[PDB]
Amino acid sequence: VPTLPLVPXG
Amino acid sequence: VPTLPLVPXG
Amino acid sequence: GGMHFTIQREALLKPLQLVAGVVERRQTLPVLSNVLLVVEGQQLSLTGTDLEVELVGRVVLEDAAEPGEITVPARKLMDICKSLPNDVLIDIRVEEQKLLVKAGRSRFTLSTLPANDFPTVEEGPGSLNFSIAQSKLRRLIDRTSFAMAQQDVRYYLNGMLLEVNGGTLRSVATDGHRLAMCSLDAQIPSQDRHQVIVPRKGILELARLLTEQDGEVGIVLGQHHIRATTGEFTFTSKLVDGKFPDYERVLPRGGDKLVVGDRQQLREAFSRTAILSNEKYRGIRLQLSNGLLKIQANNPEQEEAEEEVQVEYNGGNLEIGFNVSYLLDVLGVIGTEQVRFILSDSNSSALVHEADNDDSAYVVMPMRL
Amino acid sequence: GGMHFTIQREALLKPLQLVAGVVERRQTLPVLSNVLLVVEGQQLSLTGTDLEVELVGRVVLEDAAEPGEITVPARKLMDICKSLPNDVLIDIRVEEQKLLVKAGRSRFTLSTLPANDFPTVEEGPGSLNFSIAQSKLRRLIDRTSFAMAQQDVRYYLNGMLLEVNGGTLRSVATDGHRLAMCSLDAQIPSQDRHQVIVPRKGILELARLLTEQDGEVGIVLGQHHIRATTGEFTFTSKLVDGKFPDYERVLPRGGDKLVVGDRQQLREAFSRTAILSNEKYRGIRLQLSNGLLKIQANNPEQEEAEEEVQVEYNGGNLEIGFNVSYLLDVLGVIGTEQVRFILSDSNSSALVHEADNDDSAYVVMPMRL
Repeated sequence: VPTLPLVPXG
Repeated sequence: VPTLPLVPXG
Repeated sequence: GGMHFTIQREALLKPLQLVAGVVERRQTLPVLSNVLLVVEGQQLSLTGTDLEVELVGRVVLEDAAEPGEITVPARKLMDICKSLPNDVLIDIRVEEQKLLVKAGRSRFTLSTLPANDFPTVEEGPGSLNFSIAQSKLRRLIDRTSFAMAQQDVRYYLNGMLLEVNGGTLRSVATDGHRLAMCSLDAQIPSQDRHQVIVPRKGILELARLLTEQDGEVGIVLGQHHIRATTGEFTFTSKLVDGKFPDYERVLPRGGDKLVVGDRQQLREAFSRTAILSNEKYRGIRLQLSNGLLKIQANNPEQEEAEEEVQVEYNGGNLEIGFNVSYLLDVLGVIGTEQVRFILSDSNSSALVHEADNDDSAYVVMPMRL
Repeated sequence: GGMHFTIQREALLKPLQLVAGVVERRQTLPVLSNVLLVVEGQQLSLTGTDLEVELVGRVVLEDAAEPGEITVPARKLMDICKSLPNDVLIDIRVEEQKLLVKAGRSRFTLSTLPANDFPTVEEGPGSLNFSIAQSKLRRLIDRTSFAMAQQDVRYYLNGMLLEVNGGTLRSVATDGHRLAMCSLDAQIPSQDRHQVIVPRKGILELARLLTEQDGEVGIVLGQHHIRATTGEFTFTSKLVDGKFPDYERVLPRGGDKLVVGDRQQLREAFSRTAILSNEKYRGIRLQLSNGLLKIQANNPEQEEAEEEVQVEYNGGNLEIGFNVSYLLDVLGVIGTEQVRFILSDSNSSALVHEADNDDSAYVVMPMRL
């Protein structure tokens, strides 16, 4: 379950 | 808080 | 050849929703979470159980149908069946140990358990059976079901009494603080005398099934079960083990204080003044004078609510206290526009009737002030 | 002389219900459970707070009114006010340290706390303020509010971004797995650049207030608070401490796969096949071919659901998996009858637009198959 490319966070 | 005259029970 | 039939969505959803209703969610043993589908001739029979109640619904099949029996998860089947578009035709058949539901462009594959995993109801012969209008049997349950006790112990309080006496069928329900009873006559012979105590969960279920406002149901009363058969449905329920108390000795006898009033205006005033009554006990105070009812309630914050309601009352003066919920509950089922209260003194039960008939009677114990 | 005014029930219930809404149930300190009533001139001002939000509503008083200020339990007042008959006139005044509510034959006595127990909002001056149609500001929140994170930690994820840039106001919301954003223009000058993060509980509340379909609201953005003023109401909210991430770098860039389809038919098919998807992950599989979408879902019991939906699609072949709830949520807020999907590959986010405009944009991350 991949996340959106939030930096940081994912 | 009284109950109805059930026998037994009250 | 294997089980295969074809059914409209609305044709299947009506009984499947009811049958699935008695099927408990995530039981220990998996078969008990399934509905039993049986095709025999041109008829479909869906059966669900929780080991206390067994509901069976039947649908005629308009198209061809190769027969068989299998069990399939009730909730998933019903969820699937309802999620399909209106009026579409559903194809249901068994392949391997799976149920194949196709309808339009949608294809579902459910996992089945064998028909012989489903428990059979070990029901014997009736000790008395009759027929009665669904509306009448529904009225008996609904006019009194609110007064049943709410715990789960296998005791008479947590169920409704159905009593056949003379030519009249009678429902009685009580939780020790209030009582509700209703009585109507029916085509039962008069030499008959027999009682059964239907558990709370079961009798509320039976009332939900008696929806054909002009239909007829066949009741069978046995030592341990009760059968309701409406041609569309067959409801079966275990009974409560034990004798029901002499409810007659609970009806009050010496009421000289008749109070006639508007059903709705009282419900609205009781409910209104209760906002400032005690949250745990919910007690209100009735203060009866000539042609007047003064309602009062107050709570630990020393907040207080009064309301005066004009009523018909030409009796003595009386101050009496009640659990407001017991009153609102009785007022909830009163069908007439006027309601009658029959009080004696401040520490004795109240009797409530409808305006124009005494077929249903309600006893409500008061609170000491 | 003491505080005394007279108000119709519907006149009082409209703002009192809203104000009481922000008042938390059974707070530690009692005053925080009360609404603050203030009469000054011919106007009534009801104020509620939870120390994060402060809502103020105003009513004109048609009759005479002697002024004053006091606080009274919000819920009880509202409960009382709603329980009264339609159109009746309510009399509210203070006697001793009690509030006296009389209306018709009913009399209520509530316990008050002084007006100076109520906390004042330590709000400074705006850094930017403008006006915008209530409908427009409501659209920004509602078209994106579903995508906010749901935990309570004071972090940007658990709130909505309101960003003023150019002449356009923009809402942005994301929980890390999906993102929603909406953008409209307004009478804001163009040299303005400023962001605020409104917490989830607060911004959902602000949307509930923007009900005048043709009204106008005055927004004020500060370092730590945000003010909404609609003449009937004044909503004030603390902000989320922290900078909102560069949400632009989350929008996908290289989508060669355009999928146009019916909004409702997709919502119905996604929801339908999800019945047999995994309860925890709720994953479904999209299988795109020429002019076709094949939806598939299956669960640990090896049950399976497929559905084929005809769609417009003249791109390559693609197999991609999604959390169905994320899809249904996006479809929930899509206003047009057709919906556009912009996919690249199986491991890259999907972009969803309405049919005929790009004012609102939705990004949904997929699941690895």
